Amino acid sequence: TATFHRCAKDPWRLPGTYVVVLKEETHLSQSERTARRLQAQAARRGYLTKILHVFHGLLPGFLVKMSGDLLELALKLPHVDYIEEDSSVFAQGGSLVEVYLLDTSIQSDHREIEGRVMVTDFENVPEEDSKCDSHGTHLAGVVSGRDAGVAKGASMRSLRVLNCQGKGTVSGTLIGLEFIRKSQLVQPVGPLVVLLPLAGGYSRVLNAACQRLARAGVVLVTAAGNFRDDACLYSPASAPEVITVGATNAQDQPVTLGTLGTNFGRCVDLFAPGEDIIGASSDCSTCFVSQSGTSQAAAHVAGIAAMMLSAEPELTLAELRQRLIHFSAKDVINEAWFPEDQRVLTPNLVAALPP
Amino acid sequence: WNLVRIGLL
Amino acid sequence: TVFTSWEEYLDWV
Ligand SMILES: [Ca+2]
Repeated sequence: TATFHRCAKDPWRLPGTYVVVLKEETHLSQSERTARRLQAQAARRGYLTKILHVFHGLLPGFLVKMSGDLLELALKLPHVDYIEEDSSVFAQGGSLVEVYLLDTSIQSDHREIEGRVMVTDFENVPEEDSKCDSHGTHLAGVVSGRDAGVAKGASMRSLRVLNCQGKGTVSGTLIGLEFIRKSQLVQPVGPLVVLLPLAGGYSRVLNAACQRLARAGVVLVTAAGNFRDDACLYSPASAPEVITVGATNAQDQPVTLGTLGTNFGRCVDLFAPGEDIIGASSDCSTCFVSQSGTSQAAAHVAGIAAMMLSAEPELTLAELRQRLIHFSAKDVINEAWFPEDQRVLTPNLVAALPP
Repeated sequence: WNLVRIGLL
Repeated sequence: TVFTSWEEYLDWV
């Protein structure tokens, strides 16, 4: 039977908005019929409701703004798999390959990335509680930047899912992922790499969407998270078929970020450089700045993967994973920085291009 | 340091 | 520290 889920990080919860996920083979007409049913049954009980979005492509279901009072009712609807309360996520060669970036707005005319980044018209961000585009612009530059990029031949498409403070929603991220899959079906191109340099609490729906996208043949790279914690407790970091990237520094140390730092554990696939990373600064068209985080590390791995996929376009996801591991530097990271029980579980791998 | 680390130079 | 050109970053590092 159908279950209800909400973010375990209580300050990250977004009460009043729910993702109703329907069973796997449900098609659009049914999803719409189920949404209209909910509204009608709700209205019968005096409750106002608004359908914000109907999903199809990866997940069948819909986004509804309504009172949580209606959850028991909604969970008895036909075709419902589960319902998840929305919650927040936060900012943390290559020529045949398209790299999608879901992040903040970007400065596309920055000389480092000018002409290699295409701003899609997709935008889904929550209202706030040069600066708006610092995070995305730096990460675009890490992937494909002319002077400081990993994969200079890669072309990028950017979607905006984080606001000016680097905050987005799970629901907004889902709609962004759906938009990527939709665009692909409409106009197929080569291998896709989807970069998700963000993280929220463990999300069943976000992990499921990522898993479906991966099963459909798309490569997903994510930030492990900057909480000095087990990456399995965060999403999309914990989605298994995603490539989850932790951050190391020039001394082969896991990265310290204030009192926190890189996440670790069995959900991390490998590490990459993620401290003191020079890259495009959106302050001016030729400006550069150094930044740190698992976002930057993920961006390195998206660039390596783009180069690898351009060289070997037939690689399956599992084969791409084997290459990333095979080509990594091994056992260079200081394991003593990790909690004692996590040292064996945390792969001692720093990503590298093949020579 | 990062581009050298990943073997780009 | 924001550098206004790539070369300014190169001289710095
Ligand atoms: Ca994985």
